[PDB]
Amino acid sequence: YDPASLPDVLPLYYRRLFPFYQYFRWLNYGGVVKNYFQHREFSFTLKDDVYVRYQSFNNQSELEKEMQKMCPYKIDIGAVYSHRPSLHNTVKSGTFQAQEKELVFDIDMTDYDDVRRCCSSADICPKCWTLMTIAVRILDRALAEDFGFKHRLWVYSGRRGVHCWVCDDSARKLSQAERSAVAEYLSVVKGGEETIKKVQLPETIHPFIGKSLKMVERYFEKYALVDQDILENKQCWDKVIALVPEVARESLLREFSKARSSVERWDKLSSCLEATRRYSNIPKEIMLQFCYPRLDVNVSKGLNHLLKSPFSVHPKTGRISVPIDCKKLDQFDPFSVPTISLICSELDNVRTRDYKRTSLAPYIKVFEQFLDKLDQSRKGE
Amino acid sequence: QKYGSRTNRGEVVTTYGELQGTTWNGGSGSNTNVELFTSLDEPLTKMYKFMFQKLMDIREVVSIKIEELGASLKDHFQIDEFTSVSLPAQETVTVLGQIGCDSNGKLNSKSVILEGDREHSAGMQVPVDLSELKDYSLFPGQVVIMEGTNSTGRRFVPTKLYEGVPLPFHQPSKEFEECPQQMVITACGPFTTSDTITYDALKDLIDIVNRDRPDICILLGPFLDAKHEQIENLQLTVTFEDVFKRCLKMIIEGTRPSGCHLVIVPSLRDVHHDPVYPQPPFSCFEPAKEDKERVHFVADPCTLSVNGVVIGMTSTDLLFHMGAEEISSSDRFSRILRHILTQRSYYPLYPPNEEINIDYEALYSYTPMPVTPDVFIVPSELRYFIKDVTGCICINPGRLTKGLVGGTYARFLVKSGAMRSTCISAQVVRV
Amino acid sequence: RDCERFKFFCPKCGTENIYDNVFDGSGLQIEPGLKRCSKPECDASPLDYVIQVHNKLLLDIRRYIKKYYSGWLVCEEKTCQNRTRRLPLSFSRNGPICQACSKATLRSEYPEKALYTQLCFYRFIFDWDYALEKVVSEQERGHLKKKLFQESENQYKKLKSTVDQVLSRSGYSEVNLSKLFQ
Amino acid sequence: TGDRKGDLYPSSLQFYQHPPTENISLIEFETFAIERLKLLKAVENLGVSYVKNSEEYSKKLELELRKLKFPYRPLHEEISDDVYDLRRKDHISHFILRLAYCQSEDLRRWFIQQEMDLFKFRFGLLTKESVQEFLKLNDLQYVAISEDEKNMHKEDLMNSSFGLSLTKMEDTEFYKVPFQAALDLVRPRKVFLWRGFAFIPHKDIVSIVLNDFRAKLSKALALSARSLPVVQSDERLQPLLNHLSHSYI
Ligand SMILES: [Zn+2]
Ligand SMILES: [Zn+2]
Ligand SMILES: [Zn+2]
Repeated sequence: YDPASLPDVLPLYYRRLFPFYQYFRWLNYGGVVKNYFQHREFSFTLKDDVYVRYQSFNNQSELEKEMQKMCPYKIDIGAVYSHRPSLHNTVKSGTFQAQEKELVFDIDMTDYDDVRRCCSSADICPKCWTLMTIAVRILDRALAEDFGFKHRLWVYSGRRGVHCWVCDDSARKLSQAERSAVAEYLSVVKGGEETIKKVQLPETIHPFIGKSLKMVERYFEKYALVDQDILENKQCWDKVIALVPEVARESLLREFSKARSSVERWDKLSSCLEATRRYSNIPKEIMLQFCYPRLDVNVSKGLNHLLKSPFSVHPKTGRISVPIDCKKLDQFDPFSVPTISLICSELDNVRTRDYKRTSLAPYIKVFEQFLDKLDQSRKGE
Repeated sequence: QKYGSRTNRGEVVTTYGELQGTTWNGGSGSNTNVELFTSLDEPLTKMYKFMFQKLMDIREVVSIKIEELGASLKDHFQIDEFTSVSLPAQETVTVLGQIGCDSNGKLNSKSVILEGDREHSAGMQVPVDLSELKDYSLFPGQVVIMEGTNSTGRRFVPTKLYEGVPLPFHQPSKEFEECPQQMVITACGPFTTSDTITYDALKDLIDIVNRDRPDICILLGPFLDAKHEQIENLQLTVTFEDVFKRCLKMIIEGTRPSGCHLVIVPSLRDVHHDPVYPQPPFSCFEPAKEDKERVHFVADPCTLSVNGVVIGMTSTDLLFHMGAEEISSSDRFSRILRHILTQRSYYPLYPPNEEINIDYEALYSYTPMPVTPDVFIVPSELRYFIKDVTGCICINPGRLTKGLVGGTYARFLVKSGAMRSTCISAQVVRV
Repeated sequence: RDCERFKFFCPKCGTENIYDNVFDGSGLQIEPGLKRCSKPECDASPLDYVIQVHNKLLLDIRRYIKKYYSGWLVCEEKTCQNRTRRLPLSFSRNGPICQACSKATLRSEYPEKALYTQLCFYRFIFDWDYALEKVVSEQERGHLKKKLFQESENQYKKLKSTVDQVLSRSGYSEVNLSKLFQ
Repeated sequence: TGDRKGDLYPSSLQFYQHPPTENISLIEFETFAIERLKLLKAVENLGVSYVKNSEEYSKKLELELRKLKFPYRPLHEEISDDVYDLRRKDHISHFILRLAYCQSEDLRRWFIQQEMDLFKFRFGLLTKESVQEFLKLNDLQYVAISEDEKNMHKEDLMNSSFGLSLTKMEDTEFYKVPFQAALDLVRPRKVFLWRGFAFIPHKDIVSIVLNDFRAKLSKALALSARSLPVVQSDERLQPLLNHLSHSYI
């Protein structure tokens, strides 16, 4: 993909591929609340990194128009305000307030850098994507069981991670404090680059942590012991040794000198820890420190946060921010995600059904199913 | 002793109207309908909390009195503009205000001041020079409109004093066109001799009532006088309420044979009642079930409707109060009565006399005269009279007892739509 | 401290009795004020002439109400001290402007607070329960909380009922909680 | 219910939501105001001197409440006239003090603190039956999980509540609350969440009740400070309310 080719393709996509009808269905939420779509904030990033916010639109036609006119490189969705953002200058000071917004989570592979060995920075590979695969299951289950949020849209971020939009009416009316509470409840791996032991579970395992460890276990052997090989050599297993009390460290080292496979080393570590009881949760702390999602509480706490819009185009990879089907999560491949260049090649190879002829169709289908569920909830209620 | 041996019993001391026989008879309140005059303002029928007057409230009440009367007079006289009283005036200007005395004594022609209202004068006063006024009659608290000049800015010189404008009489409905003439016997306290507490004059009056069978009996206080020598020196062996209850029982039970509607008006001299004007009605007596429809405990002042005839009545000695303060250029009682009627208040004197306690909010709410009454009962220590003032029959029946000697009462006949001769005949008679 | 005390002339001896408290005396010698005359040679008990006490109380209440409604105003300036019954409509921010000097405010000679305090004092000098709780000591309270004083207690309650009735009709003794809390 | 009583005062504890509408005397006004000021000052002094859970605190507070004749204990007899009177006292006095303690933020905070303390104490003296009655009369609608559902989530509940023993847990009943109200509990993960509801044990319930109370009370004080000009014109009540905080008791 040639990023110099981005300015050539962006218009066509925004003209014949961007799913505006479903997009308006989403952000309009069945028209129940008046001025809901009209008070939504958008922000655009144009060529040469020119940023504009407090953009609002009257209806789908105005949005389609101004978007096709601007051809933005980035589209971010923001809060629904007390008035129309376009007229925020006209609103008396203090009377312009963000009132409702989806509850959103951003999981970014870059935040896992201190604990992955295959890639670094913005590089991803099939060996590390399983971490995202774990996160979506660990988090989404909580959101479906502990909090009872029923309408959850998971979206690929385009490069390094995934976003989650929780769109239940209750989740859209949550205050800042309630959002911060939700984020802290879901958050376990606490600390920066200056801390080595980032998980310190108490004697009692809270049911949520038990279910997160249960989800982790299913994948741990493949991710950590086979793929990541977190015990390949001394430079790496020294870390895991650094994560357990010194008392057994020596006892482990000799054992790790006689083990040929990291699965064997994990068995040995588990046996040694079991023999050594307050430390019976130490293996769980290691698993969490290598597998549990990291959440930027600043992303989810603030109501006025602008997050990458679904079906955006990644300025560098060119991939489309496509929704991820929860059931088919295990089959999701971030490298097969349609790029803008591929879908423009597909478009120029054959009115409201043009996208069905591209590789974008199944993802718009997943989005349509999610919107159908939202409509059913709006009606039934 | 002196009262019991009197020789002028039944003498007619004053007469007015159509001559009637030596004996008067009534309908015993058969075809009689007595109520309170239904005007825009609600009547005073229950006690109101008093003893708490803010000077600001008094100011507002007085100012609105002046303003309202001046507005009515301005509409009537087609006056263009009122001018501030205090400002100098080299040419003739029309000024609205109220009269007063520059000192605490009694008003005289050299002590007259005019105080304006808040709307046109910011409440400012000005001395008045009555040298250029040929004819006038002024009392304190009188709302007046005058044409005059103020050349020095310090002394107003009136040249014209606008006359008063009485309210229109009542236009009775035809509902009472077929009702007969009604007989009213009115008496005012004190009801007992100065040296007795037995109510002998009241017994004589009750006998007269049962004999003549009037349609209405209007009894004005005091019923237990505060100035009674026995009351002041604390020689009474029973509580004031008990004496008053005995008196009211005597009145009500003794009038049972006559079947006469009794209208009881309190007086500021009633030692047992709340000392405040306008006085609320008596509320310490519950008439038996057979007298509930006959007894009317009304307020002071009262405007009563009797088969369409409007009777104004007040226990307060208005004539004595205003005679001590009215100044005239050259009948004095007729002038005072016309002043009362034209000011459209049952107590237009300000400041009041020393013997009356005035709650000014209640005064504002319950002293406006709704219309000009057909009959106006004004008992006074002055001599009894029956006068015709601007078509209103003003009756002073005196007081039933004058010290140690018996007094007088009045009897009159009222019919709605007669001939304006709503008062067929009236007589001040001796007890 | 600025309220007039209750003066009652004994019907028998004619000596003035000043009442300023429910109880007179100290210790076991303490008895209600209206039990014995102030003159040692006089054996008359004012509690016998309670009708007269009631009448005098009503007359005094009338006197104080008349004093209040007289509406006497005095200039606050020492060098003016103008005394008038007439309230002028010309007001400054502080109240009526004295028309003698035109530079000082007219103050009521007998304000509403004075009358309210006088009525409250007349209630106080007949408040048996309040005197027992606050004014009276412990041994004195014990001596007064027995029989031999029940009749005096009943008469004092009746006499306090009069002042309570009068105060119930005063706009300065009722608080309308509806107007405060809305 | 002798002469002029009613169902206006069902329970001892109340949130003080509805202002009084009666016409009281100035003497009653002053007596109630001063008495509740004494009660609140006693609460503050005992809170400073002793630990609020201490038995000395409870004994001294009960003594003060008895001395000033305020409602502090329930009575499973009926609404006796005397009891009614006491409750009326409490209800009027509270609002009077509101008028006294809304002029300045400092004052407001002080008032709120004392009131909360008193309320907590009174709740601590409520029998379970009475407690439920209260929770119903104010539409708090705390149940309360069934026994069957409790057995259904037995292990989750056991691992949720810190320091809860198996049998002791069997002896306890939880409540279902929307998670938006248990922020302080959920945030450190000390209460189980299932389908948007937290399962909160009982000692703790007073906390939630108090939270609600505090919210309401703060709002009320704001409104009172907004309605101050109407009261300053009443000279009779100005010396008291403007200076109650500095009144010798
Ligand atoms: Zn990788
Ligand atoms: Zn004596
Ligand atoms: Zn002066």
